[PDB]
Amino acid sequence: MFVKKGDKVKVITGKDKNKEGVVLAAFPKQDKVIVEGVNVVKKHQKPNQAAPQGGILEVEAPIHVSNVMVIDPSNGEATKVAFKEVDGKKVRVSKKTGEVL
Amino acid sequence: AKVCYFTGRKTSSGNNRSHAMNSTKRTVKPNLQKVRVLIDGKPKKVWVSARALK
Amino acid sequence: PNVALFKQDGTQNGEITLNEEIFGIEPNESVVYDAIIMQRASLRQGTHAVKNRSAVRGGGRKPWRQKGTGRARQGSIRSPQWRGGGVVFGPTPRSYSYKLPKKVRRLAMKSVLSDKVAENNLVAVEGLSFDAPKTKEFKQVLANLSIDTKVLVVLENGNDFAALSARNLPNVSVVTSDNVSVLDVVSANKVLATQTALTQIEEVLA
Amino acid sequence: MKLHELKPAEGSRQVRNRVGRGTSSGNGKTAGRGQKGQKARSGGGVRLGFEGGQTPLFRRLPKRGFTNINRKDYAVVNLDTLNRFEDGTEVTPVVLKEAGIVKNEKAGIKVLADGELTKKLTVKAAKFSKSAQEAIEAAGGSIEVI
RNA sequence: UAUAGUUGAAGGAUUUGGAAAAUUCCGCUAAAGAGGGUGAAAGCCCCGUAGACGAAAUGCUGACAACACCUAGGAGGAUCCUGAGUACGGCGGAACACGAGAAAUUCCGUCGGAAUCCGCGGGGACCAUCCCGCAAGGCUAAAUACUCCCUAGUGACCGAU
Repeated sequence: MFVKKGDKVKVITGKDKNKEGVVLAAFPKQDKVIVEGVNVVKKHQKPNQAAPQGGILEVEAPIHVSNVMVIDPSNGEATKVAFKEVDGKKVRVSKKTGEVL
Repeated sequence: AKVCYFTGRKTSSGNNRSHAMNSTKRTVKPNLQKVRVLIDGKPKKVWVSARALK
Repeated sequence: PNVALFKQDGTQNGEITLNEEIFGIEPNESVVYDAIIMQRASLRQGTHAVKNRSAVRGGGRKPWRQKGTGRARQGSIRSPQWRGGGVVFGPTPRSYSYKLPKKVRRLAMKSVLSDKVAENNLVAVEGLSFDAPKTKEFKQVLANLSIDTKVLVVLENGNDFAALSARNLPNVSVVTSDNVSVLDVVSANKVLATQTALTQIEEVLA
Repeated sequence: MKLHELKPAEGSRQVRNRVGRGTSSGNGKTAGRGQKGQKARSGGGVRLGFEGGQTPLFRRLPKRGFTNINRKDYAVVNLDTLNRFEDGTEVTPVVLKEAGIVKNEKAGIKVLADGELTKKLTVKAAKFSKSAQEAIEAAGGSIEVI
């Protein structure tokens, strides 16, 4: 998975190159994860309890993890995350000159 | 009857040819006799063949 | 015949001598074709079957009477013409493998190797060694030796540190000196082989 | 000869004959079999040698002969087989054989008298045609029924 | 060792696109170029593979411990033992490639009924010489046949009649 709920992210593929954001929800069990301002979709909502009207809304849609990097925050780039045996947990450890997340 | 109490004679079957070997089926029963004999000292009644009666 | 020699950089030492009874034989052809076809066509797996009339989960009760309906006559629901019936003469599991006379095998191997030497394709290397199996060096070994096309490598025995660097681009493929077959030579263009593997080959081949 | 240029030995592979695929092959509609008749059902044809109704040949002529239980037939080698053991080698029904001449000595080796020998070998076998001893002792060899 | 696992190398840009793994430059890794997935076709995005490590519990297989059990020579030949309604014969059927045939060998039903080592059975009717064996008391792993089921794989095997 290598991606948690709150974890900034770069997008590599799919009409949102280079655009970053914050992961909101994590769906493992189908490998989908939704971010902010990357997958805007227009929903023809019908008049409902919520939103008595029927506006055209704009929310985000899931993206497959093969389109998502992780972030440095110590530095600010993308790292093909590796794992290290730091003290008795496995804290993710960046590649590309040794960061610690 | 079914068997002998002492040995194991029992009914069986074999063919029967006649002057032109037309094969049919038959029965061969073993000779048997009901007799009152001692068992453990308790006299029983049981089937014993006429070959183990010597 | 005579072939040149190099190690990995030490280039063009004295040559090597090989007998003409094995590596100079002006190859027959029909043998080679036939041994190729046989060897290759011995790799099949005959596993393939098909249900037929008595194997289909059907029944032996007629559809209806023999007459009356004016219709045609039918014996069983399951049968060749009906949809969902058995097949007639479908494929069954078989063998496909078969051997040749014992002499033509040897004639085939001899003919193949003589053919390859006939155009300066056996490149005899002195001796290959790597302490650790570093894949990159092998590439440089061939780059020095100027073999880029599809190639084949023959080794002597368990000096595995020279095989553990032969999972390259499939341009290379590795094999010891006991398994040299027909295809694993005919399918390639150049052939590398150490100096000891040459003699070893020249032993088993009598 | 390379993988993508294979050529079989010429005239060494025929094609096939698939029968009943259309009236131009010449074998459609009765599959090269003709009209009705029990030669033309599935699995027709009578057993071998059967002859309609005639008493077939094998019952028209009589039985004869028996077979001795203990016949003995030898493994004849005539005379020119010997003519490669130049002069003194102790020909023997044994490791002589061991040369690609006579395997499976059936019941001992005989020797015959066809057709010409000029050597001085020494012959050991288990029988001899009367002319063969004369040929051997003519060139001056030996013999022994051993 | 079987049943959960852990670790696991290397990429950017440009042109077409809605989307690149495509195309063109310039790089890198491989004991890892088997495979599957990602907005089209990926050695370098993801799951993995080559390697390297790993069991508190339960099961199997070894090994050596301890305990259980079993097993001795030589010389003598006076007398004793060596499987009974058994072997085998007639009769009527079956089993042996052998359909009673000149028919040995093996069983079954019925009746008749042996000897005891100077003895007995067999060598395809039967007799004689010779040769080979000791029935009518039991036990015995492996090499052989199968696959409802589980694990991992393969296929010039099918692709909704």
